[PDB]
Amino acid sequence: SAVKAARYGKDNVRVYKVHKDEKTGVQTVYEMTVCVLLEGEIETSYTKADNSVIVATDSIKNTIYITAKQNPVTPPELFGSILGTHFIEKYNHIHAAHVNIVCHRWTRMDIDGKPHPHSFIRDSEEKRNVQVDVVEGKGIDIKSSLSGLTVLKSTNSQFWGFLRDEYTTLKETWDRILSTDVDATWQWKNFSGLQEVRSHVPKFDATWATAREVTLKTFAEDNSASVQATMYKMAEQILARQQLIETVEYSLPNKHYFEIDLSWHKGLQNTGKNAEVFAPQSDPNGLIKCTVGRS
Amino acid sequence: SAVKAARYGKDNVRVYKVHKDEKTGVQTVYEMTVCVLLEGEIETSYTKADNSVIVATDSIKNTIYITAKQNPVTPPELFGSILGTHFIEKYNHIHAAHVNIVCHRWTRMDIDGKPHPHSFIRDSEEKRNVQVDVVEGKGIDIKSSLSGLTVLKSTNSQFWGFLRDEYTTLKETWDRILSTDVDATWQWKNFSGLQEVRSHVPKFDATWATAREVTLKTFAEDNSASVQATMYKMAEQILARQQLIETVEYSLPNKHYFEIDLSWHKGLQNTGKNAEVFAPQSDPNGLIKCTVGRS
Amino acid sequence: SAVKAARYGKDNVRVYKVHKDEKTGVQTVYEMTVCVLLEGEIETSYTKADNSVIVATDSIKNTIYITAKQNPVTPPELFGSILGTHFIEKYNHIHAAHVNIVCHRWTRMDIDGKPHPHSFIRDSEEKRNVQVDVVEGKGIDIKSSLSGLTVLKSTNSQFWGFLRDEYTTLKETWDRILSTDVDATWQWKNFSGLQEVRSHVPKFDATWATAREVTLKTFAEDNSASVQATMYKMAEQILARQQLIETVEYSLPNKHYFEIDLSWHKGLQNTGKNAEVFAPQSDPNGLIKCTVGRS
Amino acid sequence: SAVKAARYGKDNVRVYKVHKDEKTGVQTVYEMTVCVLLEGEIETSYTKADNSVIVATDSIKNTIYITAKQNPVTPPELFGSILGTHFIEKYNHIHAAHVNIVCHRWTRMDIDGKPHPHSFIRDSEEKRNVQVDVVEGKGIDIKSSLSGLTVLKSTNSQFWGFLRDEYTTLKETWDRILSTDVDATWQWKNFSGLQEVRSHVPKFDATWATAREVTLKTFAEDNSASVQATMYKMAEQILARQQLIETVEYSLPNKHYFEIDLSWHKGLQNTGKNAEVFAPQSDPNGLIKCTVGRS
Ligand SMILES: O=c1[nH]c(=O)c2nn[nH]c2[nH]1
Ligand SMILES: O=c1[nH]c(=O)c2nn[nH]c2[nH]1
Ligand SMILES: O=c1[nH]c(=O)c2nn[nH]c2[nH]1
Ligand SMILES: O=c1[nH]c(=O)c2nn[nH]c2[nH]1
Ligand code: NA
Ligand code: NA
Ligand code: NA
Ligand code: NA
Ligand SMILES: [Xe]
Ligand SMILES: [Xe]
Ligand SMILES: [Xe]
Ligand SMILES: [Xe]
Ligand SMILES: [Xe]
Ligand SMILES: [Xe]
Ligand SMILES: [Xe]
Ligand SMILES: [Xe]
Repeated sequence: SAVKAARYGKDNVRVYKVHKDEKTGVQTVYEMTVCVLLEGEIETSYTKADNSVIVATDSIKNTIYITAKQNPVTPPELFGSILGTHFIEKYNHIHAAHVNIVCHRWTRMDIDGKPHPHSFIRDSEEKRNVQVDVVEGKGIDIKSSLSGLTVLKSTNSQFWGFLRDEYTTLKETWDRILSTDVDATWQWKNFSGLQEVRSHVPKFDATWATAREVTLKTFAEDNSASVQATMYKMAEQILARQQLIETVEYSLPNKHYFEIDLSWHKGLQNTGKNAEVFAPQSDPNGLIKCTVGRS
Repeated sequence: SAVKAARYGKDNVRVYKVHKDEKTGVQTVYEMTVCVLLEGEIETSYTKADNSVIVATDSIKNTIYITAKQNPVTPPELFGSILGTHFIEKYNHIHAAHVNIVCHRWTRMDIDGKPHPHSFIRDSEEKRNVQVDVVEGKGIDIKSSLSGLTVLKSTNSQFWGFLRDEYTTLKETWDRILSTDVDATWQWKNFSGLQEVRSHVPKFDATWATAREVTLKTFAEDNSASVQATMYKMAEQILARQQLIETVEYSLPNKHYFEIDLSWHKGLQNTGKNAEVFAPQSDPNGLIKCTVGRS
Repeated sequence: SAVKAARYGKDNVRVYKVHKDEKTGVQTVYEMTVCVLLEGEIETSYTKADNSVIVATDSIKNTIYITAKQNPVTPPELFGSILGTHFIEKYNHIHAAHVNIVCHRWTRMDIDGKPHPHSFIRDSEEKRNVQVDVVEGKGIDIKSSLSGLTVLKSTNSQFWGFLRDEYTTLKETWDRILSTDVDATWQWKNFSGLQEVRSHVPKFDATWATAREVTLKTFAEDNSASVQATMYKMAEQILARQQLIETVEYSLPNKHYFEIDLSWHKGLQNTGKNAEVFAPQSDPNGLIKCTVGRS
Repeated sequence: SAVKAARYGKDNVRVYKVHKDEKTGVQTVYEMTVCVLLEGEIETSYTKADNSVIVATDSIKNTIYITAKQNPVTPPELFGSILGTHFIEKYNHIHAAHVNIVCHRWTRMDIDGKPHPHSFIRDSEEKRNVQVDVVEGKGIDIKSSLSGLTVLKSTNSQFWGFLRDEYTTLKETWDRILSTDVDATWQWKNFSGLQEVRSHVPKFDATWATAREVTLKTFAEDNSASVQATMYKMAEQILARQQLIETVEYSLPNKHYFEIDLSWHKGLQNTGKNAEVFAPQSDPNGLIKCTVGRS
């Protein structure tokens, strides 16, 4: 037998950082969960019980805190690239670092129509994520995403004209509820190293904001022919607005809300045009994915 | 042996309702999870296998949908009171209904600075809840709550002057992070029946909004001496603003963020005045409760 | 305004203890999650920012570890009683301690038909719990429970003869699936103090084992007329086998498995006597409770 | 823009099947959660709102139930292969099916030392899984796994001799607790089609049992030099016992249990040789992966 692939590291490292403006008194907080996995010339730890090649996962944890102390933690694309580069440069035998960051929302509170200097609210479990792969001699690959963005529209969604055969019971519809949890990932062109990532720093927050805005507007305004068709429109627009993105991937559940026929009870009308009360279905759910790239 | 207490019913009944304004085109959605448990002269179903006394839990489910079709579902205090009253009036042998409602957020989207007519976002997992106990001959008891409101302040929290003995290692502090998930419940004076609940309908949404506003403002502005002291201030203010409330209860975790001493690494300073990077602790957590009533 | 009730303490304190037999080499592990909440003359911490009355929750955490070091942690009824008594005796102004313990399963592994001396498996998320209320001058109240015991029977469950009215769609049945998650609590007679709890130590594990055995056997063997009827049989038997128990409470979800009519597809028969494939329902669920005491 | 990849289908489809032996009266239950995603000539549903190419996800759900009615559901490798083959054969324009199955435990109850004919218990949340990829013209690729197997050993684990630099605080140890949740996947050689999968049916359950037994025995008996070294031993043995497996992958968290220094309290000794009470850490955790193949 032989080791074909190996990676190891520390997962679920929770980190909080505060920035304090001494001039204005304003404080800004960041909170993340970080995972770092390393690869390189480490086979002997598996095959020969040779621990000399192991950077302890505990040390990886310490390194995350030290790096956060000495560097900006935002945008997360930059912090991830700094952290990954550290490992491949510091250790001769480590040749790849894989850094995953989940950013948690701490939104500044408005109290009496004024932004508060040091108080924050978690407005939704929506996350902003990065995956950064730093590979020695091959640069830095960054995938940025948003996830956990949960939306619903109560009309202006249709689904008709699908394949009908002996397995089909679904009725065609011209008016249904559409609800999903959005997972959207944009993959950046490969960067040569940290200097190049630094050169593009302003594009990271701007592209996240664009991806979010395009997703929300398209969902709200499209008279949707299917999840497939609406999601493609979203992806097309993001690619048009940021030339440094190579691909956009969406993964969308279709969270079903069923009509409830109440006609058995005193002829109560609650279907089609008369539908007011629906039963949200926890499971099963449709799952629709697509990756869109350039011609 | 004897049956000392019994209740039974249906839990986790998900309900969605849409309201459509034909004049303006504007749609408004409501989504809830409902639980209804009944009590009354039902001992024989347990002791003698006498099912004749059982209103099937499946029928309770049907009743929830029918009631939602024929009545407003907002404010939830009213809907809960309608639903509970139905069971005690319809069935001679049922003498109490216990209705729990969890309301999920569907907040209207703003697209280009304008409210969208039929598109919604789940902004946070904060819930608005009601517990309604309808007891034949004893009226209607309503507890209203908000839960899952997660906040953090990065300064203006202190904790010093506590008891120190041979079990104590905690250092006194004049500047710490304070973060909690707010669970706040206000208990209404007993109502004689549905007519009285209906007479107070406007107070329910207004009191929820007040409870939320008082909680956020007090948390943000108090130079907190402890969770105990800040929470009492919140409760006192709610009782002052709504005379129909008898008690206010808060249950608050203290979600700890620990300093990380980095001095072992090149004398890096990250404690006290120099603290920037902290480690959020998943567990354990402080838990602080209080119920405040009138003199 | 006035403080009507208050309690505070530490929740989610994870504890592991190992016992090592030097003679045999055999090791035994215990793992628990502990919550301790205190009450007493502490109103001034809320109303006057008087921290002098506060035993810090951090100190409560330390006390749990110290107590576990110096005392047996099994049975949990005993450990809980020791821990609660400590607080009311040590602090003059603390008059009640409320101790909740959840015990996690670590079952010794069998390797080649022999019990292994130091290796363990988590066989199910079933828990054994205690709630211990130690109140100065009023003794020790103990509720013991098992929870998270998930069972299913594929036949020998019936449900017919229930109330039928204009809200009823449920068909009577003489053969259905019955599945539940068992939550069963037995409440001990009040104990005068620690000496009395110690005198009954052997009864705690034996009564837990009896409660579990009675639950499983009755579920498996009863040709069930309803959840109500089967659960009563369980409770009656536990009360008969342990005279020091005052009441037994069961709380049981009815986790529904629905028939799937496939007759629309080539006349495939999958209902009634021909039912083979079913759809487990995540929600809603029946919820049936009962508390059984002595005549 | 262009569609680079697309797949869509139904997730979270819960299925239960019962088998009834008329001769012996014995019943056996199976419960699974199934996901099926399809690929093929479906780009136009995304780009042109052409639904004619869409097999509705609702129809995919129906197909899962029908297939379960007409075929054995065990071993899951076979059921998955049947289900995936159905889609690629039935629909000319569908060229790949991806089937994920999670099997839930329903273990027959022993009542008074005898196996019960129709009563079952969920003994642990350990799962047996399959991933089956059926690709037109390229055969059937099957990955089988077990997950959620949670174990702990209280001694006979060591970790010393790792890299020490200015980022390292971890002390070397010759005696520690080792606890993990096992995720182990074995990848079968490619099968040419359903006939070949059928020819190997007995190997699927036997290889699952072997993988489980090897994992448990190796964990219990190895005087572990690291997670890396012990996991490699497991993988090597599985590959030796089943020639039709090409690779074995393990993914293992290192769930840390920390010593608690109690010496500040009356010189209480609870570290090193004297350690009895430990603090389980919820996060962070080590994460160690390896894929082992043949020379
Ligand atoms: O078994 C271990 N492997 C590792 O890589 C490691 N790093 N810290 N502790 C560890 N334990
Ligand atoms: O056992 C049952 N008890 C009930 O009260 C009930 N209601 N519907 N189905 C039921 N099954
Ligand atoms: O606000 C606090 N209240 C308390 O009771 C406490 N105990 N430790 N830290 C604390 N912080
Ligand atoms: O938008 C949809 N896309 C689909 O593929 C589908 N299948 N059923 N309902 C559906 N809705
Ligand atoms: Na390197
Ligand atoms: Na009545
Ligand atoms: Na006392
Ligand atoms: Na095909
Ligand atoms: Xe951070
Ligand atoms: Xe969508
Ligand atoms: Xe609703
Ligand atoms: Xe607070
Ligand atoms: Xe313990
Ligand atoms: Xe039951
Ligand atoms: Xe199944
Ligand atoms: Xe391991």
